[PDB]
Amino acid sequence: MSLLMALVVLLIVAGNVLVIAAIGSTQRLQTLTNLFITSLACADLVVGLLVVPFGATLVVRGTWLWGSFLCELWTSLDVLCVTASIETLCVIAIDRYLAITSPFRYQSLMTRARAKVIICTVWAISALVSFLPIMMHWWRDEDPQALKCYQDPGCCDFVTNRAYAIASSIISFYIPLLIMIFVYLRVYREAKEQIRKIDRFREHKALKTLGIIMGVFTLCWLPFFLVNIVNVFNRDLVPDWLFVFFNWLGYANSAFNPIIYCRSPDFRKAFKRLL
Amino acid sequence: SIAQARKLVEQLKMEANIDRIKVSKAAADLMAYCEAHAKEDPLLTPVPASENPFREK
Amino acid sequence: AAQVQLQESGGGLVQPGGSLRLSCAASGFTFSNYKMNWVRQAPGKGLEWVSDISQSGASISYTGSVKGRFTISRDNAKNTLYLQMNSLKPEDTAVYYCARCPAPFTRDCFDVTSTTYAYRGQGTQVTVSS
Amino acid sequence: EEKGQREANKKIEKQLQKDKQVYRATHRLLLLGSGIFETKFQVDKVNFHMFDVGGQRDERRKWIQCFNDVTAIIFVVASSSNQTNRLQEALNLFKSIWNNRWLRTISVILFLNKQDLLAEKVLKIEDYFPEFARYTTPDPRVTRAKYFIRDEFLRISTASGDGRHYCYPHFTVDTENIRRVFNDCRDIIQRMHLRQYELL
Amino acid sequence: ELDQLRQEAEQLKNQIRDARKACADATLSQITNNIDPVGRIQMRTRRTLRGHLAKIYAMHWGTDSRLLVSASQDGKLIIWDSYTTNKVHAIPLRSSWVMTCAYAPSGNYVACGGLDNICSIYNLKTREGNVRVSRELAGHTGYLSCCRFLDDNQIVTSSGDTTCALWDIETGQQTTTFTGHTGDVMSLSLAPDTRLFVSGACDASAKLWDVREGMCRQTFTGHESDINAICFFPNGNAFATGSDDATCRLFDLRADQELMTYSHDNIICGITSVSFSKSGRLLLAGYDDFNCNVWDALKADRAGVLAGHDNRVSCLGVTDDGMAVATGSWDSFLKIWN
Ligand SMILES: C[C@H](CCc1ccc(O)cc1)NCCc1ccc(O)c(O)c1
Repeated sequence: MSLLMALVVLLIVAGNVLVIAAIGSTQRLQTLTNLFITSLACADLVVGLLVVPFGATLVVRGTWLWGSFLCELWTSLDVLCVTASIETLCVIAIDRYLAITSPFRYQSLMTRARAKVIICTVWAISALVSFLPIMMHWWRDEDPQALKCYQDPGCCDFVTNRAYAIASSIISFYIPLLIMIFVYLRVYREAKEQIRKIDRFREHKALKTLGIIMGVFTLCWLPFFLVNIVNVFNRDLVPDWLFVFFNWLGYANSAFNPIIYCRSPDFRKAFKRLL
Repeated sequence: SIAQARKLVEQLKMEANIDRIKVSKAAADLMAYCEAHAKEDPLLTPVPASENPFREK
Repeated sequence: AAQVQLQESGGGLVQPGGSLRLSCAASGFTFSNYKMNWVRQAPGKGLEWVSDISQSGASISYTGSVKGRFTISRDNAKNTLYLQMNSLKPEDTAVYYCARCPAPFTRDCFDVTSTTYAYRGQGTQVTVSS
Repeated sequence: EEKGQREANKKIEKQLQKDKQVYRATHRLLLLGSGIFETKFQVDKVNFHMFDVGGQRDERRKWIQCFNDVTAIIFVVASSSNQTNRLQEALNLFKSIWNNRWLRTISVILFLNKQDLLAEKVLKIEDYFPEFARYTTPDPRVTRAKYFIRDEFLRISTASGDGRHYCYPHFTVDTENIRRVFNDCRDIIQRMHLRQYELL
Repeated sequence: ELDQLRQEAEQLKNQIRDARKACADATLSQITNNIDPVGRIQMRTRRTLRGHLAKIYAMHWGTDSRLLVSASQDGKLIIWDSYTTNKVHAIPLRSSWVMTCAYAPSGNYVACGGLDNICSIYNLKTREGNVRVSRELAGHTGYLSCCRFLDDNQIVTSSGDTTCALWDIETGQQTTTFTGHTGDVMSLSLAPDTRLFVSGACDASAKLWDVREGMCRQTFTGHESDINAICFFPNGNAFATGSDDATCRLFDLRADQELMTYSHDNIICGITSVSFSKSGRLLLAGYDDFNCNVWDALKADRAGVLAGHDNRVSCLGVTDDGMAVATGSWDSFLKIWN
């Protein structure tokens, strides 16, 4: 388990550091959509750097070792970075949606000023769903076992009440998921129409690309949020280690985004130059 | 026609009779020039930054 | 100094159905880096692109009317361009220029029939008749 | 004085922000086939500036480069045409445009005009293009000839594209022509984006 | 009897060929054998002028070495302060397909033109403080490829109609026409005396013109393709041409011979622009491969590279005083290099 967590940290950091260095080093790459890719890489980077090491210590040693304050802070930061990542994926999807479904007005609806305002709004929603409720003790439940948890310093379980779990899972995963499904269905439809006009190999290429995107995203984050929403309704259904392992699949998602969104030819050229 | 030939011949004789020094002299002259103004060329001769209007004041 | 020269030769009279071999000597450039063309002009007509051959000598293109009859060839050793013409018809009577493409190492060939193009030759005459 | 400089700079930058938002809301076209005639039209509140470069002297290899970043080149041809072979001239020109280093990402809207004049002529095309006798369609005579010319152009076109640019051939009414250029520019933009995301 | 003139030509051409072979004692590569090498040149981008929306076709400095005008086919003539990167002026041009632009040696006027076959003369220092159009020189029948001020009142221009023209601005009159080229004249260059000027065309030759007599004095041949750029050497006794054949060549005016050629097997793109340094030992050539090569104009060895553009380097320019180099490009930026 130790080596596994170590390699996961390594991959996440390495990948997102490469992406950020590339975008910020090359002029050809400083486009308007690479601002959203920068937001995504920063969220993934914070995950890999601060969130995953403490989770690794937790799984390995079996207990928390940094007092209650850092437990609350780690919880907040994990929720924040996950929300930021998934909402930045949703934003990249909406950007592509607009570019393809409104190609003439897109040069107007989208300018670097509005891009920066959208990025800021995303990070502000993340902060307002993660650090405000968790630090003001709005997230705590009222079950005596949950009390033993919130009271002992060596316990950092994610026991929450119905309200916070529902709202946080909605704002972090479910709305971004519905939006991504919607927009990429529209994009697939338009790609099919253009392929019809041009000329099966190409429809398969488009299907492969959209499948990589949505399948990686879902296979990596859907199990965790499903068990998240069921934990607050029946505590003794899903074991604990399985909840943890699903949360770790989620974290591992952040390693795959630099490969799903940064493989363009200019990106590869920049990577080769850098390395 | 004859007109173009007349112009063809007249121009080619305008350039025919002109002093044509030997190339070695032309080289010598360009060499000597680029060597004469070598200290006044700030690209060929990088000078410090307290005199360039694109680095500092 | 040097200069871009394209000197046609090998043109003369010939009987209907006869055969000739036009030989264009080239000077002033590296003959191999350039794509080469045969263009012609008949009495009271614009300039026509007839044939083209590529830097190596494999890619070849023809106008439709001389396909099966004319054969363009290149000799980078002797800097020569050749057009073999057999089964000649009277409607070939014309002046034949060898043209170059303007820029080397390119696949596009602009302006070889422009009436003023600089890298053309002065031409050779072909007269198919009695 | 630097304060005045910053003042004037801020004013100019406001103006340039306006100019920039105007420059991207308009699409520039090159019409091909006093120095330059500009045309301006608006379809669905999208503004287009077309540019007819009649006013030059028939040697295009230098000023053509001015149009490397247009949304499209509208390349007009006459399928109808001391008679020179003009269709071969148009094919050679289209081919040198399609393969020029600076026009390789530029999609060409091919207009095949005088189709009715062609249909009048075809009742003198087999001499040139001797392959017309074996051609098969993919008044059948007129249609075969017309699509044969279209396929000549499309054979030049589909050889070295690489997906970056396409040809959008139509048979040619300023109304439907304007609409067709609108739709083809929409498709060009959509394809550029869909190829950016590795969907095409 | 038409053979008499053919014989006169044949004879004259032979005499010129012989008088040009006889006055060839050695090659510049030889007497240039024992001089130092430049020492590899490493310039860095000192400034990035941003604000143009589309590719920058032309630029020109202005005799103060601080202000510079740039022409962008977005349709803008932007006058930049280079020391503070501030925009001093932004002129909306009437026609957006501008290909050349000039800055008057006095500072009061700018000039620009392109596919409109007009040279527009804009006034910079007026009573109502805003720059207006002062004049429009019409008469060319092909696109304006280059223009240069002789003074506030006179201006030379080259066109894609194979002709150059000297104009009086006050009367808007074409006081002299210069003919002889057979291809598009793409570039002109005034000598430091403004009494002569060389032009280079798409016939692969350059011609020298007397500005008052309206007569071609010498023709120069030896390139294999269009000459896109031409720049007088600092002293006026020689010039350099850059071509689509991926070479530059230095020609002498008193030898009437090609003196030097700059080329590498690696290089298979065209030369878009050239300019000398202040002393003339460095030759800066912009290329179609997005780079600018710095040639040791006396050794013909490539001395350096400027590699900070994402698209075609379209225009070079060196300051009158030699401090900075300006590169425009199709990436829609200007870069100031030292
Ligand atoms: C911080 C917390 C720790 C869970 C954990 C448990 C064991 C580990 O070894 C590693 C991590 N994970 C919660 C992630 C989360 C992210 C977003 C949400 O909306 C949400 O309800 C929960």
